Amino acid sequence: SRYSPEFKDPLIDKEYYRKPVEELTEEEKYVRELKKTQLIKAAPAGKTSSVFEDPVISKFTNMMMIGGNKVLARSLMIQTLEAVKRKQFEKYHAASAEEQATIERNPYTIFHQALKNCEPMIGLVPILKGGRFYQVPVPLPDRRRRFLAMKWMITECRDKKHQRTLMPEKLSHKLLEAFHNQGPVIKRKHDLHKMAEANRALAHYRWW
RNA sequence: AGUAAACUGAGAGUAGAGUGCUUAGUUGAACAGGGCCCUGAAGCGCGUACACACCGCCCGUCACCCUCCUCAAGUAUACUUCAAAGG
Ligand SMILES: [K+]
Ligand SMILES: [Mg+2]
Repeated sequence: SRYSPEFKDPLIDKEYYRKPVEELTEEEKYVRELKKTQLIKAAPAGKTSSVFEDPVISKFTNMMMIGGNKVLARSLMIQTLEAVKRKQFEKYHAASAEEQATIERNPYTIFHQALKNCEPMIGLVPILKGGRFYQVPVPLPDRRRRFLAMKWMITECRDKKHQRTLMPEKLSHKLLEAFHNQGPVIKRKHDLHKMAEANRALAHYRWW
């Protein structure tokens, strides 16, 4: 790293800095006075103070990026969000008043809940015992659960089954299925859970 | 981590010649959390028939061979004893 270890990570929250001083705890006050004496890294070119900034979508965009082409990756993301919004508006317009209440038209809400539905609660770790590898059910950390949901979604959309279907069309369709607890990505989560339940007796092989 | 990845120039050398080499720049990620289970390191121990130093050393049969010895049906040769006796 070109930054020395002293450099601290920039905090980019408008509301944090505007917080009234009176509400600050004694520890919080110390943290603020200390920061004034500390070197800070230049803010990266990705995250900003914009009210429209979504960290999860930014991470998903980077996972889609190929060869540093963030412009193309970002184009695919915004096309997907627009495609989802247009599909829900069509479904909303063709629905009855009672049905219209239950139709979600916010693409960010759909994107967040579709990925949450794909997150696996339990994982499998290969453990070598007596020269034989065993798939052992293990608890997954929160970061790994979220990462796996995104990787499965992107891997599914990149699968060759989809013939001459552009990514925004494929991704929007898959996100809407997962939002409704359907589709192959949800099936991949269920398979992992079923495999871990079958191997529940091997859980003792784990030593942590 | 301006790393990987992708993309774009230049240079060395030739008369000419590389999909090679050297080098400048552009866009620009993901994971970094657990573990000692597998490999390896350090500290402190233990063991050791190794010192060419475990790619070490080393045991037995089988095969092949030289010397010596033992057992052994017979057969052959030499050697010891008889009188230190009795009628
Ligand atoms: K031998
Ligand atoms: Mg050996």
